[PDB]
Amino acid sequence: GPHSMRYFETAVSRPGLEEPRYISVGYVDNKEFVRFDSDAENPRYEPRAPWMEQEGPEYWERETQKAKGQEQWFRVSLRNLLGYYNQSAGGSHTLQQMSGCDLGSDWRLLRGYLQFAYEGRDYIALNEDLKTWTAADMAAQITRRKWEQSGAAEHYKAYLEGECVEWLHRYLKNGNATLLRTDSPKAHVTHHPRSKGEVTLRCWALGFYPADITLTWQLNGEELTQDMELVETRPAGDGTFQKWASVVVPLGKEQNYTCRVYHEGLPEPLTLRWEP
Amino acid sequence: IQKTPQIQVYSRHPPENGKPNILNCYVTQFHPPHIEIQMLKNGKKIPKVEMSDMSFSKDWSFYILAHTEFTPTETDTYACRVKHDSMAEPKTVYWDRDM
Amino acid sequence: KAVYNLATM
Repeated sequence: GPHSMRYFETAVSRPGLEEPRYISVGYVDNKEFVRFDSDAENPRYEPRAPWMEQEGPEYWERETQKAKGQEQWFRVSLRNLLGYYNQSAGGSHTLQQMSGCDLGSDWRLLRGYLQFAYEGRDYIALNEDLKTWTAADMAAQITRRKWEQSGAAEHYKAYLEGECVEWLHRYLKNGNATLLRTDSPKAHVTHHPRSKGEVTLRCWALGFYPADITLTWQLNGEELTQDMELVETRPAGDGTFQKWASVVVPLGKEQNYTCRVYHEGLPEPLTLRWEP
Repeated sequence: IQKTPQIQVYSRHPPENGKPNILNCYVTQFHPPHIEIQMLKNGKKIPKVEMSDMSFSKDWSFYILAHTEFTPTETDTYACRVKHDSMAEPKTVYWDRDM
Repeated sequence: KAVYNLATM
């Protein structure tokens, strides 16, 4: 199917110390594969997945240099932004950048991303045409004009269309049996007696990958949306995910209600109920 | 703009007593990213709390996954405790195997 | 492989 590479970068100011903390995490298909943390004793991009382990020292030094330069770039931009927003001295401030590429199921570039948040709020984003910028506010307009002048979008487009795609291809092959594989949800229902004449059908999806999933509860045939409790899809820690969906039900009416699980790994949607 | 962490505490594997497992505390939707996460058993720090890398979602919300090795019992409490500048004081969530 | 920025903010 389709695939994606994302680098998520964060620089955070804090009252007190000369230089802010810079972190970069790389994901192939929303599975962590590299990390850089300026706090670590020996700051460097490190492998966060076994298949990435077979890149050589030159790979690691070149990517590290990019992180070190990014650190400098975020440091300067943090200060530039202080002035743009007429923020005084100190405060805690944050700058986020997301970037990368989506491929289709044919492995060709579907969409490129290059975008920034200041203080958790959209600042500037490279448009989908990969040539023009959307600027969230007047401050961002300054940046936009600046980057229009320097032709920075051309730089970004070249990375997005070229390097990003070309190396995502290399990673998809190298870690073949992890990224291009799916793990389907193991599904089951636990039962929890409640107040008067009310039990609680919780329906579990465990151990799936990727993270996108959907759970519904049905009675007689009409999907139940209200009355129902959902939890946010959560990492199990081992590369997989969990979710559950629960509902209110009277005693006796267990074999009426049915949970459905919708996941890419399934040959088809999944149906189930309480099993005494 | 300050945003409060939401916390889920939950086990990697279906919990059986006396059987090695991993306990997770997944904290999301906080800002700024600066945060503290303790994992607890009967009110004491559990030793080897691995922390994941400060990441964030495509909507800019941060997330992080703390975890630690443990053997679930019926006889102890298990908890996760988070300190963050959005809250005037720490917040704790107890493990519930049913959740 | 990672992007890198050029012109600052």
